[PDB]
Amino acid sequence: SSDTQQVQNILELEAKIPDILSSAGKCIEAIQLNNSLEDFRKYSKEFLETVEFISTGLRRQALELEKAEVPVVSLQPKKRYASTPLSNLIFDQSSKLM
Amino acid sequence: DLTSIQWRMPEWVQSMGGLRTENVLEYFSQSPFYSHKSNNEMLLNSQLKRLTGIQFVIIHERPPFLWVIQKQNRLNENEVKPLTVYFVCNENIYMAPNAYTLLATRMLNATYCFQKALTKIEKFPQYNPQEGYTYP
Amino acid sequence: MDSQAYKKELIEQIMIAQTECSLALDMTSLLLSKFKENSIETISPFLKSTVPPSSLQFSRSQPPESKESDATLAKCWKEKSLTSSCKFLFEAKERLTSVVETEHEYYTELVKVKEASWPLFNSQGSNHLSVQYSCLGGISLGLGLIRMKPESKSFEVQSSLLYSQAALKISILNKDRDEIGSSTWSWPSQNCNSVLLKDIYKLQEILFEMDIWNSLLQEAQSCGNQGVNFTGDEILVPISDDHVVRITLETSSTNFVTIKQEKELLKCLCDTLNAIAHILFLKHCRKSDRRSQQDANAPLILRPLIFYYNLNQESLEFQRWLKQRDISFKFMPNYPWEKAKDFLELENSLSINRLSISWRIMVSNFEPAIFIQHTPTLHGVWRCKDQYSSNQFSSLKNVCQYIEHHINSL
Amino acid sequence: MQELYLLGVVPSRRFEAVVNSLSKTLDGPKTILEFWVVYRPKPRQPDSWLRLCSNIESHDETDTEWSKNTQWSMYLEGNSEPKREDKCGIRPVNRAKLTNGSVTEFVEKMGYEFSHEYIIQGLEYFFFDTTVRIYQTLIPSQQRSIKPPFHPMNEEQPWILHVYTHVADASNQVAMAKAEANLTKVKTLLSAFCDLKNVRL
Amino acid sequence: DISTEKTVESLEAIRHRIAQIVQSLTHFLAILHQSESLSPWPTIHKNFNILLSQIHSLSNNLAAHSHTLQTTSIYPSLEFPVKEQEPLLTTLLRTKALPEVEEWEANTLQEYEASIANDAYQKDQLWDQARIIFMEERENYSWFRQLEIDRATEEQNANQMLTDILSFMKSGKR
Amino acid sequence: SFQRQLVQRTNTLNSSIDNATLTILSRFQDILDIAINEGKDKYTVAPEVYQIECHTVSMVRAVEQLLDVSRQIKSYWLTNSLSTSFPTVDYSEPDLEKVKRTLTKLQNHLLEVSLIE
Repeated sequence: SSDTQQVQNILELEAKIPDILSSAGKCIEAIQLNNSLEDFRKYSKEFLETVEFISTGLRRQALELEKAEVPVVSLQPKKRYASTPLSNLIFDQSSKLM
Repeated sequence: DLTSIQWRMPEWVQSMGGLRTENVLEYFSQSPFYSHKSNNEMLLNSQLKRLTGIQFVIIHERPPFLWVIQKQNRLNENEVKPLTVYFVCNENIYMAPNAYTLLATRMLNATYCFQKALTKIEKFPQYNPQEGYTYP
Repeated sequence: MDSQAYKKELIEQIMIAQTECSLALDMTSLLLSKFKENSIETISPFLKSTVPPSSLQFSRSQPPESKESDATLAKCWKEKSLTSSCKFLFEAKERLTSVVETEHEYYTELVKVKEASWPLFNSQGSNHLSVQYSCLGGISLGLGLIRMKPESKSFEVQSSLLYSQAALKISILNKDRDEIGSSTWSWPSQNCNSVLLKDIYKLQEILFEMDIWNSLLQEAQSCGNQGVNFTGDEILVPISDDHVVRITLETSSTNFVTIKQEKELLKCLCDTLNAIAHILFLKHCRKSDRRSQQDANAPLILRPLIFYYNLNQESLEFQRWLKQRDISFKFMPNYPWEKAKDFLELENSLSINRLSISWRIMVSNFEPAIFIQHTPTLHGVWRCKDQYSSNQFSSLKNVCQYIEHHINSL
Repeated sequence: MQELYLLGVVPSRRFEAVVNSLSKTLDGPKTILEFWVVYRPKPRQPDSWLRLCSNIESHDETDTEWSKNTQWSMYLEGNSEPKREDKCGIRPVNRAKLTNGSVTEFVEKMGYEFSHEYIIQGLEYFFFDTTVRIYQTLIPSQQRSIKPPFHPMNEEQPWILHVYTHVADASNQVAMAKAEANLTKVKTLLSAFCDLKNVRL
Repeated sequence: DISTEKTVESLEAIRHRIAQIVQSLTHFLAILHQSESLSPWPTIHKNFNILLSQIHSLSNNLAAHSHTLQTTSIYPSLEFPVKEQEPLLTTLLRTKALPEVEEWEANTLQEYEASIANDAYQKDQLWDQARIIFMEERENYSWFRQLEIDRATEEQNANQMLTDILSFMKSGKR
Repeated sequence: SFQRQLVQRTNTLNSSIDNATLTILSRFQDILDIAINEGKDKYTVAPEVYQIECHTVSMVRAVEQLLDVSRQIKSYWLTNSLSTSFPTVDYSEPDLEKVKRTLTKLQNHLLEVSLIE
């Protein structure tokens, strides 16, 4: 729901992204090395699953970005000359010296 | 191998007073392209029609530097199966290249480079998602 | 392997490939020219000028012979390329898995900065994240980019800031210009679980102290009539008894002994000076937020401080005069800060305005009281009401002799 | 005095989002609450109409007499320049502040009759010496009463966005050009998270 | 006679694929020469795939007229300047492979006997069933904004709503 | 406009995801189509060798493309505006009367007070 929460979910997707390349090679290894067409069934199903899980997962995010109405451009920061937590920060140490 | 060999005998040529359409096949007789099994051995281009089996004939003539020779199988006095083509160019005899094996070879040479080119470079760039593709 | 020397190898092979393909194109374009005119247009310029068109002929013929090893080569080559394909895919997975690992750590650290509500931005072309560490306040507000440290395999924030440590040091000086006492500004320690956040605080602390220094440095130029000198490294406020107050930016018990008592006093002086200096700069910062909603001269901060000092001094000189000639006097100052509800009020309280000093000096017990109302001004002040009239005086010099007139005949 | 402006709209649900984004980009906010009362003379000209304004953001709501007490300002809001696109709308406003014994009793003596009233409510942001105001016009409980609650114009009212910059002299060349030169910098800043086009006033 | 036209037409199809590949090769070189610092990896890779599609067409084209070509011999015509330049003739007609290609065959043949037909067809019949397995299984998953229309209708009604409130603030129309 | 911007960012993101997910599936299939060898000529297998390698390389680059997209999305989730600023450890809260006393104590240093008259 929060912005930091949605990043934590991407990190989840990301963990499973390199695995697309392993499960692909695994399929080739099944027929090329092990000659077993049923290991190829298993691993192709696995490869296609991880590929679909990541694809939809990311399209879910690109949409949830539009849902949260997150702006496109990195905006020019505002210049706060003084803030409520800085003032009492100065106030604390200045009393500590007196 | 005879496909990529260049046979020449300047001694015979010199001792025969140059090459002409009349002696060019007798010159080709000394070459490792010529088979002594052929109908030419026992035997003119009129007498070859009457015979059957392997026979060597001049298909094209352009003296004093070019003669195209054809090895062929005579089926009848009409039908004749061509076997392998040869040519005498500046008293040197070559075996006319096969259209396939010469094109397929050049494409095989060209494809070798590509693999060699790719394999080497595919290793060099390093990928970092934040940094993109960088060359170390 | 040099990146530039890797390019030559590539050009080489692609050029070997070209000359091979082109050579095949040359042969066939010559062969075709016999049967089509437009076909000769793919033969090399050199071949075009040196070799006539329709110079290559072809005849129906040959087997060609079938090769033994060639069919074993085809089997080998395919089998070898398909296993290499597995190795490569398994290699690329293994590296990219650890690549996502180091990326996971970097983003878990970045969430910590977002969790704390620190402004994070990306430069349009940089493709890297940056924190606005100068967030809370100060004159200049700079940003610092976050990166992976290549050596320690940890994280840090890089900045334009020229220093590691930066803090205002206000000190006092001898007649011999020796440090009689000093005060370097510190900061309240903020508990940080994140190494990435530790940096951000250190950086703000550095920038804020730089800001207060340059505002102080700017003020020094504006006030030379107080004999204030500056090297852009130090600020020297000449004070009484040939003493000096040296303001600078510092970068990279017994309780009853008279010398120890004096030293403690001078520590309190420098500490409060630093403390007020910071409060006054804070006020000036708040003033700029008001101005930004609609800067001239320099911030006030250094001069009101000078002013409040000279007040103690001049009123003390008066106390000496009145002591020298036994004169009973009552000194009643009403300091703006004395009645302040909170720190936001005390912030406004530290100002030369709303400052009056009431004096009731007694020439004799049998003579009327001379009421003196002292109100000095920053730029360029003594009202004396006696039995006869109210008189305003230019200087303390004049006040003192006006009292002298009232007493003398005794 | 001349007022150079740009108009946009923010929906009722996106107000908290646009204000939180407006807060994080430009210096501010500042609470703005005004009680407006319009008077028309005895076809019709909208420029000939007089528009009064009373800043009540720091005023007590239960206060009975405030028409002679709270500060009032006379505004003569004209019509913007015709045929304007790709650039900002420009309209001259003639300003005059007043302090007198009675404000409500004088205005009817001139020959001006009561037409309508609207209450401006929202936040005002500042950046580059040019102002941007995100407001909402509401209808009161009683006529000329600061007594809450305030009824909106519609069931789910949006938030009108007004970006205003001022140039006191029409004769000025660089001053008149700089307000338009800075509104490009404003338009580009809010365009990334908000919508602002040219609307006729 | 009838068959010479078939070879001619097939060679014109071959000549064309060789021309297109020569063009992509010149273009690849052109791109490499501009940066004078090994070009961006994606563009190097981009241009390799261009070659891939070009060689794939040529191998398929050569094998399409496999017999047609295998059954033809090239030699000079009576018009060739055989006197002055037979070494370029010999080069145009060079049948020999690149030394590096020869060594490749030699080494891949060495490794074959160093490690030391019926099962060759058996493995192939598996790769075919694998392709049929994948293409089947790919259709059991779905790949690749009416909420955008809901957010759009919000803008238009609020714009017409704004057009009505500016009239009330100036004239007073409810 | 802002809505068109939101749409365009989603569109470009989707497309780059789509082309990457396609390439992964397409190039993997391409390998399987070429994987067949029996009956093929050495001259016809040699370019297949390049193809098969060229394709696996493309597959990796397509996965790396997905990582470039996820990195954008993360940076877009850290570019959205937070509601408030960060708190501080103001703990060791200031004592106003400590400050007032020290201030007057110094301001009246060596001076005789009024007896609060």
